[PDB]
Amino acid sequence: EIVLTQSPATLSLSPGERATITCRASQYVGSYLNWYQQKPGQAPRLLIYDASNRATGIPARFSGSGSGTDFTLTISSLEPEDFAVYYCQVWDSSPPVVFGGGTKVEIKRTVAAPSVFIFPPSDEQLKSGTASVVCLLNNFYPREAKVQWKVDNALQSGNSQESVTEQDSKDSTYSLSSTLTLSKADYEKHKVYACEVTHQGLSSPVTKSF
Amino acid sequence: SIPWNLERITSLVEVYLLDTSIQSDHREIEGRVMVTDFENVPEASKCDSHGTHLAGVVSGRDAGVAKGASMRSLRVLNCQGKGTVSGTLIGLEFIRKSQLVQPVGPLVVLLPLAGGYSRVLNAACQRLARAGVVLVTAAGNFRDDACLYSPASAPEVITVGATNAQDQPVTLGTLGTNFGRCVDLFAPGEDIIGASSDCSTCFVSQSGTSQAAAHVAGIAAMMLSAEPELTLAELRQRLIHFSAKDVINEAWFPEDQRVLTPNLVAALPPSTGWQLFCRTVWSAHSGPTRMATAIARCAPDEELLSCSSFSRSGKRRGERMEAQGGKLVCRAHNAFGGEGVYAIARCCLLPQANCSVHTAPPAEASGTRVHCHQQGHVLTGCSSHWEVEDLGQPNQCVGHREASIHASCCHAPGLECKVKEHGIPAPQEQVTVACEEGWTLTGCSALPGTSHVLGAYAVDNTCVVRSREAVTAVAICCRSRH
Amino acid sequence: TATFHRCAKDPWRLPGTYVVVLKEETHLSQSERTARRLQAQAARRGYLTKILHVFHGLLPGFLVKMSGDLLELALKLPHVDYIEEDSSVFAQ
Amino acid sequence: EVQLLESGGGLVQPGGSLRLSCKASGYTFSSYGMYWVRQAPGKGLEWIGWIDPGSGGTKYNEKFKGKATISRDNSKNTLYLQMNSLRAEDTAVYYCARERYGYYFDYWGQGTLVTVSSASTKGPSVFPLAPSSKSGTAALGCLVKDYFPEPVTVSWNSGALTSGVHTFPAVLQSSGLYSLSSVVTVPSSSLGTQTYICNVNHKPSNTKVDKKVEPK
Ligand SMILES: C[C@]1(CC(=O)Nc2nccs2)NCCc2cc(OC[C@@H]3CCCCO3)c(Oc3ccc(C(=O)O)c(F)c3)cc21
Repeated sequence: EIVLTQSPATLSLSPGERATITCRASQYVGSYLNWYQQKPGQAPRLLIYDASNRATGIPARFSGSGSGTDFTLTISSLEPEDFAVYYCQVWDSSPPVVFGGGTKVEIKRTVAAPSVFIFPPSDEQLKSGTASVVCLLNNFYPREAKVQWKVDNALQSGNSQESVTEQDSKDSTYSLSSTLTLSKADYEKHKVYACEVTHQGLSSPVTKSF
Repeated sequence: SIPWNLERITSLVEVYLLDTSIQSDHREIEGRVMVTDFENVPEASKCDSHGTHLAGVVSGRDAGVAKGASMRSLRVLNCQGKGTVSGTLIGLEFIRKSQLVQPVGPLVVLLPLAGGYSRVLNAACQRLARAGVVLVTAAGNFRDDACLYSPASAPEVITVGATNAQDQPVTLGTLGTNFGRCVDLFAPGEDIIGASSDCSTCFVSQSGTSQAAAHVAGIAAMMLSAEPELTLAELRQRLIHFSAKDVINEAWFPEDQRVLTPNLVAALPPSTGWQLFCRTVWSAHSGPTRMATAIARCAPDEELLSCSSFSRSGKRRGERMEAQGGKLVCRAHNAFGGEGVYAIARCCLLPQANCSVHTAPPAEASGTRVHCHQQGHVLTGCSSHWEVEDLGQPNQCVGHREASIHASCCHAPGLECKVKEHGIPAPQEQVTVACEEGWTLTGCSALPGTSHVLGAYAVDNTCVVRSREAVTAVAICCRSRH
Repeated sequence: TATFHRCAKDPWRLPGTYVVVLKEETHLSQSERTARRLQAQAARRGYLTKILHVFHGLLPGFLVKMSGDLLELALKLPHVDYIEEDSSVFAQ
Repeated sequence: EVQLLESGGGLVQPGGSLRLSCKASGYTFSSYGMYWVRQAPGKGLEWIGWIDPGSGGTKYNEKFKGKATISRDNSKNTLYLQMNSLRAEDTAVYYCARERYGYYFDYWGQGTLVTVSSASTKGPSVFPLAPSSKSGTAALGCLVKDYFPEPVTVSWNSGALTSGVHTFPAVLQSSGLYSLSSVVTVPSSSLGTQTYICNVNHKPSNTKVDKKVEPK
């Protein structure tokens, strides 16, 4: 079967800057490759068909190139609505369709530091029999960030869940919220609680003690 | 990028395809390839595999030679790629009937099939070529002599052998491409990307002389689009002239077939007046009879400028040129106790040359001389034969005193000719002399009064004299004055 | 005067089907008369024959489906140049 | 205009089957091929199967063989899908896409979410995340915990507070219930002055909870 390899996985660029995405076919596919754009909460949108032709209602900044195995999608000047996921697609025999892995286009801003916060379990939550400690990481540009929970100078075994927001429309930053969940018994018999953030520091833990 | 097979590639022309059924909805060939009502096969995507690929090799939008060429498909091969000679004849009759109905234009018939030698099939190819049709056939994939196969052995067709990415003849197990004197040239025939009948945008890699013949039919369609009044004789000479030279290692071919097999790989170079185009034709082996005769003729619209002979043992009695049907023929003679000889002719495009033979009988004095004396005549070749069992100024042929000398005198005021020689006192196996740049070799011979000469033959613009006083290779080089 | 032709590659031979090729100047009416004469001489001897196709435009002649026993009879027919036994062709 | 209307989304019990539809309009339904493509959140496009509304000819992905079935009804221009023995890995947004033979996917469906879970409908428990006594900008929020299914809409001060608000995507925990958090960053001076309330709405259970965030 044909395998479509896309490079890179994530493309971080600034608005106005030129973007180039590569799709590589494992076999000769001629010029019968299609490009799709997928914005969040939406279905993929036909962008480039037959490796070079713009689809109906596609702005002129989008251009495709290639024939055979190497294909390129080019955006002349990045508009803020162009930051999405891009897919290359071909037809085949054994599986009748082949999609690429996908390439996410990200807005690039100056390296910002996260405003780290900590939140103790609520008073009403302690009566329920479960404790939840929250570590906030607010407005930071590089999505890559690590959170290591410090339960009285010990590690976080396997009781931590986190989620990251989508890139902000105003300042192009990300935000993280990690939740350390514990039982009512395990929360009481421990002194100090902290969350260590290794982003662009060095290491900045924020602690709390009841 | 561009597949390797298209590296040497730089209007009312129809390409008829006699193959299996084709998938006409394929993106590579749709709109350009028409499916005729013709079907004659001996009894769904495997049925279309062979024909679809070849249509894609000729007129494929991405992987074709003649990108966007008009094609017409006839079904003569079943789902297993098997057909009959009788079914093929009816297909060829369908083209002759279609040629009289459809508007006048260049017709290319692609025959990517092979059976054994067929008298009726070669006679059918002769009939169409006489009507102005350019027939391109496959040499076969039997690692054999293509003269034993039809329509490969038909003198009026363009027989195509197959070569790989390294310009080496295709090998497929115990088999591979066919070879011999019946082959015109070679073309890419291994790992050829083309249209796949599995999906409308799929590509598949296939190999064979069928892919090689489809490559040459693509080149011929591009030649006929630019110059629609090209004859088959003019088109064959150009394919030979445009071909890559000496790029095939002949060691792949059997020893007795190395001299017979052309070392030409198809190409279409950048386009860039009248120039002299010559080619070599080889006759069939004469046989062990002491009075056996090998005869080499040229194709219609071509002129015979010289005649030479060759014997693997060297037991021969030379050659001669003679008028037969208003044209010169090359006739070689076998000696008493000889295995047989080859008659080797030099076939050129020299219109209204009206070449004549001028013979001097053996003078038996100190030797035999003859020259071209007519107004606007040039010497193109020297031939010599002797009736004995064992022998003992420019614009002139010189032979042995016991031998009869022959001169080919062609009326060509636009040609200037010269003689070029090279002699070796103790030759290992061969004596070689080549024409200079811009010159065309018209004649290849050896000087008489020599010990042991096997024969002489022209390989492109090089005169090759085979050996076992200095043995001298004599080359007659002609060119246009402009 | 008429000669017989067949495939030298024995596995590719197709006996029972023959291409009867007539002389160069033969008219279509003479081709149909020869095919009708062949059927008459064979049915008189107890053979069931079938004319599969009649050639005109490319080559004068016809395609017959008959026994190999009728070759000596068919080669003696007037206007006949040669008869060729059908054989297989293959995709290369 | 060409429209592709999907239907049949929601909750499926593990071991159960999803049953989707795709109603087509604006074209000759038999002239084009139809596909079923799914997409897990964060992951790429995974094709399920194909059908030819003219012939009835079908193709399926090897990973779904025996589980997936695609059928059609040309009289009502509707495409059908059935995927049996579902596991939690089958939670994805399902699309029906029209193909132009040998060209591209020109039209798509709106996208239908199918969630596979054995959990029951449950309203959330809103717990506040109080601003710290220790330390120019103060951060506070509320924890929306133990609800099923998705989604939960969170607003601050009935929509009067939009700046610096970060409502985080939820996480599926061990119990099979969801948990999210919505945080706002406010200046430290307006703590005792301005009152902060988070407005939680869980539409599947008709649960509307207002919770005031007050320093400890
Ligand atoms: C290379 C060429 C094309 C070509 O050059 N075509 C020509 N047409 C006329 C002259 S050359 N390719 C297609 C196939 C093919 C087949 C050839 O032998 C088939 C013959 C039949 C007669 C007995 C010897 O085997 C052949 O060589 C011949 C053909 C005829 C005579 C001749 O005596 O008329 C002859 F002396 C030598 C050359 C080719």
